[PDB]
Amino acid sequence: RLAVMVLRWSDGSYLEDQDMWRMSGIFRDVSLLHKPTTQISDFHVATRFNDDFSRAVLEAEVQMCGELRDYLRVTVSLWQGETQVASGTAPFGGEIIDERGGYADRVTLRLNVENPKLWSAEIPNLYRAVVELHTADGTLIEAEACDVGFREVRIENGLLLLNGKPLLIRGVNRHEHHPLHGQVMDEQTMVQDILLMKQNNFNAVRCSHY
Amino acid sequence: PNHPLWYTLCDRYGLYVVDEANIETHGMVPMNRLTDDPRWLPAMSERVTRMVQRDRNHPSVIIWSLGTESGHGANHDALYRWIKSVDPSRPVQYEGGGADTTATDIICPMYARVDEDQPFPAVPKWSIKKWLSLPGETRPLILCEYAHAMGNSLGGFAKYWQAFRQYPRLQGGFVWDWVDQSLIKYDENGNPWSAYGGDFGDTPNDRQFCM
Ligand SMILES: O=C1O[C@H](CO)[C@H](O)[C@H](O)[C@H]1O
Ligand SMILES: [Mg+2]
Ligand code: NA
Ligand code: NA
Repeated sequence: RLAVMVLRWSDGSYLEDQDMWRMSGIFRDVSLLHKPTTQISDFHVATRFNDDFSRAVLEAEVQMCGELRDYLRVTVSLWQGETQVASGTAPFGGEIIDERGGYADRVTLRLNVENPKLWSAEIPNLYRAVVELHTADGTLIEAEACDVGFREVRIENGLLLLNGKPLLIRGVNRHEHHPLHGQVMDEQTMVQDILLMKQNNFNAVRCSHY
Repeated sequence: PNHPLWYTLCDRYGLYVVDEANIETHGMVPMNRLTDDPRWLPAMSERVTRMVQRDRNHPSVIIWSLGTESGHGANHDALYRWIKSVDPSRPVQYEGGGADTTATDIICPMYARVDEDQPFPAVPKWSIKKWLSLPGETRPLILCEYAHAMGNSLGGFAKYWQAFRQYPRLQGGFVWDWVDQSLIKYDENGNPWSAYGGDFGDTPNDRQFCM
């Protein structure tokens, strides 16, 4: 049995003065997650590019919790559909960063990707990154994963560039609102919004204000 | 460069002066044919250097100009730098080659409009409001020529001044121009009349475009 005492007002409310209905409760999903003792505790995916975007390096920093051991490995593999495009494997232990050494509980994998299919609101090309925590001879402990979009966002010479091209933002602010359910969001409503937005030539959204 | 008394009068009565080298090669094809040619660098240099040597002590002179309508050649870049080195006290401007070249401290277009772009190939005339904020652009904009006052004209003049006042980096311009270049001729009774191009049997000519 879980007991959850939810307060409508807190010192948190002082930072939550959005122009919207003021409601309260357990308004988003509740879940149980089982992780092993030795686990992936964090991972960051970065994609960097050469000048014309014909080559990318996918960089993936992975952190573990649990007992540190020499037989531990991480494999990050990158998939386009059912095709594995790139893969890297390394033991834990980052590069030296200061006088006290490095992160023994971290590893960075770097995968080369030639002619990456680039992500944009026009063509949302995605790859699949799978992060496997495993033993040296390939016994899986656990896997995490995310969708990867190869794209560079940068400001140069006063312009916001996506993949080297100046954006024109056809944006809208969107609160999480439902006339019956209040501030509870469901997939159907979210999909309905995205469809209507794209059908009406929007390419961007602001999470106003949370 | 003007008659030397002009600068004395500007010093004393108080007018800001753009002193301009006697260099215009407008009729060349392309416009920079001579000014990009190192063979014409000595002749161009004397027109710049001897102006500076003559007029550099006049307080009314606040800006040097490399000339007008001669495109943008390497010779302009050399002479821009010569002035910057010899007289750091005054900005250098020059319009040729698109009004915003490496040979000018000031974006100095001719007849660029307030709101409307004129996107000519190579040398576009942007809306002056748009020109200021082109990616990487930081310089002030002062039209070296605007509001062409030919005949019944100066329509839209107020539009320039509203923009000059609203935008800090739009710091004004020089109207084209002060005085009709008409000449006096006389009829059979000795009555004087105002003449323009062609009236002296001069041909080819550009008619009333001198006024
Ligand atoms: O500036 C704003 O104006 C809107 C008025 O409807 C609304 O209050 C937004 O949350 C706020 O950011
Ligand atoms: Mg507000
Ligand atoms: Na101004
Ligand atoms: Na004229």
